[PDB]
Amino acid sequence: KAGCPDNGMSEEARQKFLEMHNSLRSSVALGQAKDGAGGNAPKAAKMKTMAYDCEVEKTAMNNAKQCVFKHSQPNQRKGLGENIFMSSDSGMDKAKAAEQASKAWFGELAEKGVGQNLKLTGGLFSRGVGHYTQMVWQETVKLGCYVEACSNMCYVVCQYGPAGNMMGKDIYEKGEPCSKCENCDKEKGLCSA
Ligand SMILES: [Cu+2]
Repeated sequence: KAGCPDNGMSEEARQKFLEMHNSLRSSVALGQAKDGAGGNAPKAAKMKTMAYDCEVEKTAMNNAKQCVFKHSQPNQRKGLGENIFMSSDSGMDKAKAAEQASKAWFGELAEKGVGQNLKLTGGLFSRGVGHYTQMVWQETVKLGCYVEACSNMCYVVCQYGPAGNMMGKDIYEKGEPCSKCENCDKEKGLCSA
């Protein structure tokens, strides 16, 4: 989503990654996202808009290029969170891969459930909802992803600027959409500043 190298990642997939993230973040912020723990996830008072970041993309790429389904080590993605995903459809369209990965990550909310308490306790963390929580981490505002076709898998890595999943921190501040920021549409619920 703008001015990134012609590095095997397409502008279509980039757009898809960003759009899924913002959409899903919006749906959560509006109180519209189904929580398998019951009801909908709580409204967010200042859910931030994400922007696509080519520099973040390039560190995600170093992971994706290796074609081993593995979480990179922290110093390989200095100060950035990370989500990973794989499909057996090796030659999958990259925008399609972007959509499937985003849904799989975000799917942890409806399936495993989170609940009304958004403090990231060790207990919540080890429940396996960590791809979701990074997707909707209020303070995370940069996204960079890479989709690599490998021998026997389509391998997808997203990295997240300001890292999320800090233990003890709230995934996001609860409250009515936009109540805690200026540049925000109450029908959308995403803050741009
Ligand atoms: Cu993971």
